[PDB]
Amino acid sequence: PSNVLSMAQLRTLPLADQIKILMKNVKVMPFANLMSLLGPSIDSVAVLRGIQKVAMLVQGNWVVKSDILYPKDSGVPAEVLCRGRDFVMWKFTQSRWVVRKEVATVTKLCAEDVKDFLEHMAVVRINKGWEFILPYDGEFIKKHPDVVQRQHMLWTGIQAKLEKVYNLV
Ligand SMILES: [Zn+2]
Ligand SMILES: [Zn+2]
Ligand SMILES: [Zn+2]
Ligand SMILES: [Zn+2]
Repeated sequence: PSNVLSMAQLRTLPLADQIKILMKNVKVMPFANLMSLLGPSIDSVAVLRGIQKVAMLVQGNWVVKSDILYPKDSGVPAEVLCRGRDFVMWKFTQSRWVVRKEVATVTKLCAEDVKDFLEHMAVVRINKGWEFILPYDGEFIKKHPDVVQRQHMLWTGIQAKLEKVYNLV
C-alpha cells in the first residue's frame, strides 16, 4: 500500500530493521545488491551478520526466512506453513528446478499454499517445472567460503528436521 518507506527513510532505521524490511519485501536478493541498497556507509561484516539472521543462502543468493513471512499469530498454524516453505527452499539448494507435484506430495498442503511457496522465489517454465528466480551467484560463493560452509551446516540442521516430519526421497 501507500505505507512503503523510501530508501532514505529506510536508511535512518537501525541496520537490523533495514535488512529485515528489504528482505521481507524483496524475498530473494544477491548480497552485492543488498550492500548497494544499504549504501556505502555500512560495513560488510555487519551485513554478513545481519543477513543470516533473516535469510538463508540458496543458490548463492539470500532468501528471506519462512518465519518472517509466516510469523506466529492463516488458519493453518504458522509452523506448518514455515515447514512447507522450508522444504521448497531446501529443494532449491539442491537444484534450480523443482517439480510442483513433488512439493504437493511431500508437504500434503493445499495447492494454493504450494503455489505461494514456489512463486515467490521461482517462476514456472514450460514443461520443465519451477526455476529458481535468481542466477547462481558464484561470485558471492567464491568470495565468502566461511559463510557458505556455515550456511551448508545450517541447511544440514534444517534438512534433518524436514526428514523427521516429512517423507523425503
Ligand atoms: Zn524455518
Ligand atoms: Zn492456507
Ligand atoms: Zn506476491
Ligand atoms: Zn550446501
